Amino acid sequence: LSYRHSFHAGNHADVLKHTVQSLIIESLKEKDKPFLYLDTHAGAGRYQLGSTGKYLEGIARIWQQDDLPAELEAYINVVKHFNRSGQLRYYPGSPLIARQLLREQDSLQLTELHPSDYPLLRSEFQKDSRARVEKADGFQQLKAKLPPVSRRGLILIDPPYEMKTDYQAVVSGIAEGYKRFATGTYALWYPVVLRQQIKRMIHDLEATGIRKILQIELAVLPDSDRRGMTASGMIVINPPWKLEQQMNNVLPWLHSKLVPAGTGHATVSWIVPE
Ligand SMILES: Nc1ncnc2c1ncn2[C@@H]1O[C@H](CNCC[C@H](N)C(=O)O)[C@@H](O)[C@H]1O
Repeated sequence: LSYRHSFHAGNHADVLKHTVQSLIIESLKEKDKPFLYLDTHAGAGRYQLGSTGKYLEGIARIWQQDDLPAELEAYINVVKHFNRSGQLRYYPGSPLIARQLLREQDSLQLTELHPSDYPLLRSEFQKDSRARVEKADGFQQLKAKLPPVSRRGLILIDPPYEMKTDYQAVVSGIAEGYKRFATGTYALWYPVVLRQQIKRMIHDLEATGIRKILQIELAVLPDSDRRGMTASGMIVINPPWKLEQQMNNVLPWLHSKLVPAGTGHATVSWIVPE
C-alpha cells in the first residue's frame, strides 16, 4: 500500500493539536498504570509530504529550531523518528503520535470511516495488538468503548467539520462519553471557518453542564468570511493539571514561529472553570 498524501498535513492546526495530544499523553504516562487512547476520527496514520504543501508553513518551521521549548520535545522526537534523513518526508497523524508515545501495556482504539484512509490506518497497526482499528462512526465509539477497563484515558475527537452537523455530533458525542466515563480527558479539535458556528458549539458544550473545560486557540489570521480556516483550537475536558501552564509557556513561541508575520492571536482560557 502507498501512504496517503495531504496538502495540509503538518500545518499550524496539526502542530497545535499534536502538541497538545502529546502533552496529555506524556502527562498520563507519569503514572505507570495502563491507560487508553481513543481516537474517534483517526485519519490515515501518516501523510507523505510533497509531490509543496502547508507543512512548509507549519511543522517545518518548528521541528529544527535551536530554542525548541522542552514542552514540544516529545512531539518533535516523534516527527524526527519518521524522518531520519533530517528532511521532512512524512508527517505523523494522531494515531502514530499515540503509537510511538504509548507504552507496551497501553491501548488504542482507533476509528476511521473513509475507504481511502481506513486501509492504510489498519496497515499501520497490522502487527501492533495494543490497537483496535475499525471502520466505524467515531461518535458512536463514545457510546460503546467507555469506560475503559483501565479507568484511565485520553479521548481525541478530531472531526473534519466538512459537514456542518459535525458541530452537533461533537457536543452530543462528548456528552455520551462523559456520561459513561466522567474522569477521562477529552480533547476536541475544531477549525474556525466561520466563527459563528464555533460560538454555537461552545454554548451547547456549556449546556452539557460539564466542568473544567479548557480552551487553547492559535489563529493565523483574523476572523474572516470566505477566506477558509482562519484558526484552530483544542477544547480539553479534564485537562491534566499542568496543561494550561505548558500551553502558556509554549503557545506564544509556537505563534511567533508558525505566524512570523504577526497576524492572529494565541490564547489559553477556561470555557467552564471546574
Ligand atoms: N463519522 C466519522 N467516523 C470516523 N471517521 C470519520 C468520520 N467522518 C470523517 N471521518 C474521517 O477521519 C479523518 C478526520 N481527520 C482526522 C485527522 C487525524 N486525527 C490526525 O490527527 O491526523 C478523516 O480521514 C475523515 O475521513
